[PDB]
Amino acid sequence: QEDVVVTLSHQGYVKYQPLTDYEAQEDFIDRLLVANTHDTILCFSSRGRLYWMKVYQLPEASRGARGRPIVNLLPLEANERITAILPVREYEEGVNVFMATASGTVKKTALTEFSRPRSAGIIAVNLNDGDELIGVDLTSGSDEVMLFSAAGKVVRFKEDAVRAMGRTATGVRGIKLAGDDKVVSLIIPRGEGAILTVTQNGYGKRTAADEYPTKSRATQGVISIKVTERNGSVVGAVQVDDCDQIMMITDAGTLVRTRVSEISVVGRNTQGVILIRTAEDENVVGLQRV
Repeated sequence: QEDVVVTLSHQGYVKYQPLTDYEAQEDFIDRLLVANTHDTILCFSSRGRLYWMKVYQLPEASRGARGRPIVNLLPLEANERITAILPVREYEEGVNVFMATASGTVKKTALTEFSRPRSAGIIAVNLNDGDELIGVDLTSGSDEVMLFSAAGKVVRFKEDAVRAMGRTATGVRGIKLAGDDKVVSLIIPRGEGAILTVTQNGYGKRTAADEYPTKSRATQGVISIKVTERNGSVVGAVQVDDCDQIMMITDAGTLVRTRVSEISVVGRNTQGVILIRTAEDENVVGLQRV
């Protein structure tokens, strides 16, 4: 079973809705989740903290309705955004939480290490100044990990390469980042869906997942897309199936939805095609799979 849909918007309004009613009848859905009313959600923030919430503590609101600001439900600091929401019925055994920071560190902790909530939240990974927790997902012990950087680099390695650490551990380096570069996306590749990447000035592309070679961790990585001044930096990458849609938002509030099947499937050593035509000082700031 899975009863309701949890949504967290780009502006930080959170709500839930029974999914039957969610199926029937600016701001975009930044995280979507499916769970029971009495499931727990682990809310991981950009500051590297973790909060526990019962789904029923969220507002039940219709799909037109706005929801409640999550800053009013969690003890969030200034500019502390929710970067992951993970649903847990039972802290399933043999399942890992994998985390990735902008500075290229990664961390793997068993799900069960989070079975004891603290209402003030905990530190899920200690961060330095300016470093951010940019990705969290669940792995099974036998998954691969892909880290995507702003400069068009990607590293792909088996999750075995990261020793399962304790809840307090500081984490190891997942990718070697040159100079200004930062990790922007984490992907646990599953299935045959292609990798879609988009840049700041609206270029992007699909590349078959099997064309991303499995390297070792803590290397410099290979190229995922050629980043130029025309291109702009990589904003994000997601795995999509051919019937999926993506949504992109610029810092000018322009929202574009696009069916993935219309985006060309090319190699890693390209600049991409235009997915959204940005103005001169407009930059893509958000990518999300629908």
